[PDB]
Amino acid sequence: TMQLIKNVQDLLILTRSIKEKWLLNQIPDEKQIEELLDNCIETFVAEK
Amino acid sequence: MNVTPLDELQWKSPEWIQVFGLRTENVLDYFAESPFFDKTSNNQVIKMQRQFSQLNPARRQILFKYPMYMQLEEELMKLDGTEYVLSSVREPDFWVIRKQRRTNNSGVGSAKGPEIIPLQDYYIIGANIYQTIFKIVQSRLMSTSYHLNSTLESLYDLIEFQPSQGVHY
Repeated sequence: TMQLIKNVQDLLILTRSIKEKWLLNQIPDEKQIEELLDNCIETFVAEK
Repeated sequence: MNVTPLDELQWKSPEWIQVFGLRTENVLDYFAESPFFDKTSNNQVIKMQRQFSQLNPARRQILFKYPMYMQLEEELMKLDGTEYVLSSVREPDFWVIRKQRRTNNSGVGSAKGPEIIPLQDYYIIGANIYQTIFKIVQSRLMSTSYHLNSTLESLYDLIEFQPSQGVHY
């Protein structure tokens, strides 16, 4: 009983450790913005 | 049919000790009515012979101390077989007999006397009688193992496991 249970539990822990290693260890326009800011600043100037 | 082992069998005879009392003189007389005293032993035959005649280290110490013990040899040397003889005595409460069987091998070529072979152990403690240590040891060990099994199964029931920690309580 003790040996079977211990061996199976050890194997399961080993599998989880492998999966954890798998997850962790594996290392891997501008012009439109111009008129956008121009309209924003002129709108604020008018509204201020 | 369930039989209590004779090794643990203990006889008490309050009437006999009340009437006669405990003494080395009648210790064999006390033993006579017990179940352990076989009726086929030559001691009983000697007893009926005496009755019919009337109608018509410490071993050497107890050897030389009593004359009835002498008469026991000179009446027992003639009859070979299962016989009851005293082992040792310390007064006024402790007596033990020696349970041996005799085969008087008078054949040619044997310079030794009659062969004496043990058969059983008997201890007279007070008014009580007691009659293998291997069995005692194995019984104690097996009961210990049973208790250990109970404790370990209870402890394993108490055990709780989680993958992220191991086993805890």
